Amino acid sequence: VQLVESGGGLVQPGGSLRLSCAASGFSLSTSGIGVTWVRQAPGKGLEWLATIWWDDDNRYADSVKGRFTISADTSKNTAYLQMNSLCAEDTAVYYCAQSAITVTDSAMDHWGQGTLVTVSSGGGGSDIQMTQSPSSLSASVGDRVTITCRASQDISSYLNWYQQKPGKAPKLLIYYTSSLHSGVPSRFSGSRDFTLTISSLQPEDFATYYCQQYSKFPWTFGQGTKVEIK
Amino acid sequence: VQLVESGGGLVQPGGSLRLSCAASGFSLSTSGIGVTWVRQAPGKGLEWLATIWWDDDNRYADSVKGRFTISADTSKNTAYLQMNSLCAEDTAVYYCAQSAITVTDSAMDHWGQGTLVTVSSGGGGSDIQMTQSPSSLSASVGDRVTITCRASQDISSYLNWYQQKPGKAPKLLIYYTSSLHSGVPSRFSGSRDFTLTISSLQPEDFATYYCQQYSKFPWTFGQGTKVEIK
Repeated sequence: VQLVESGGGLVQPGGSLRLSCAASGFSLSTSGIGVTWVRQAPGKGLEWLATIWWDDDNRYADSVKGRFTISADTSKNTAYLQMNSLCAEDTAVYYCAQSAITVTDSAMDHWGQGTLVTVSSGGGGSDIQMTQSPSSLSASVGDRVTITCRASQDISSYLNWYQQKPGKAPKLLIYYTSSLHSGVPSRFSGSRDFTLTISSLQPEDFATYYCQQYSKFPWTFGQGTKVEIK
Repeated sequence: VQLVESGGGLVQPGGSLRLSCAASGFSLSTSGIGVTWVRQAPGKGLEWLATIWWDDDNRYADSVKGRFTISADTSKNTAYLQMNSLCAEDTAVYYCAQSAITVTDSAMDHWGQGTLVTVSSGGGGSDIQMTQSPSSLSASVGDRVTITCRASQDISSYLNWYQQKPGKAPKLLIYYTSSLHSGVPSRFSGSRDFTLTISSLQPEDFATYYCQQYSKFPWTFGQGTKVEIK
């Protein structure tokens, strides 16, 4: 009694794929028998996706409802996971498993060996990672604040600074490392490793600040720096 | 000069949506002018999605290639993000922003206020969370090991224990809290809060162990417990 899996590989976002789970040793038509699909993201745990029973009863995980369908072909004694509208979050090793609902026993057994599905459209080159320091900081009105940002590559001076108040859209503070956006108070200044400096903190300046490189696409942001009251 | 945003809301996985960015104060046909879409997952930072320039030049983030398209209608002076094949990972507040490539200046300015897009098909009820303890542990051959698992609700005794060696499929150890799977050594035992006990660790027992409830759908797993050598 075993399940032979087939399919998978690399596929673009929005693409489609089908995985097969060939049942050996038993029959999917048998009463009590179900087939279940489980997936495991790289370096992560297990996540149940769908279960199909002998009586057409089916159950889906919320995140795959409307995207994945589960089925079984009797003539080939094979179970299928039809995966459409694929997204990066679907990158994982996908397992099929045999269920048996034959009053208190329902467990996944005789798993398939699993096959990786990777959803991507990019190359092997890394994107420029931006790191902000610190992630958080405390200050009082009138304080001097300095926030730093660092690029994983030489981005020259193509770096912007944004400010975001809670629940509001971001606002451009400084462009090209040091050029102050017109209408932004001159207490904000940018320098270069990159630093945003507030010379004397004001009540309206408590917010999250972001750096952003435009040296290359994709444009990337730092993780943000929240400046909070004391 | 401002950008008026419209659209968003709740939509099922695999569904489609369109966001509008109405340009006020300037014209998208102007040379040097671009429109950019940025999104911010709840409690997370900013992520660039796509940029459309006056000369039809376009650039996409890798994870939305093949799913999202960016465009602009001149007669309505509006920019559009056509979002198809939507996934849970697309839940975020989506911003449009005005780009200006008019030799070293390219920054997002005059952002729209943003609108939430949530991709979901479920209800307000929480799924049963399983917590394993500890996440990791050290031991030597011959040791006694106990691993615990806890359910966020009363799951009665509908709980299974699995074992996963690196690079291999999971294997059922114990079903219905205490029933030892046939062929599994009796040094493995399960009890009930839930505990998996190994009476005397053997070389083949170094692996990751998972609990799993089947009291309710969706079936949920614990985060796993890696048992590693000393």
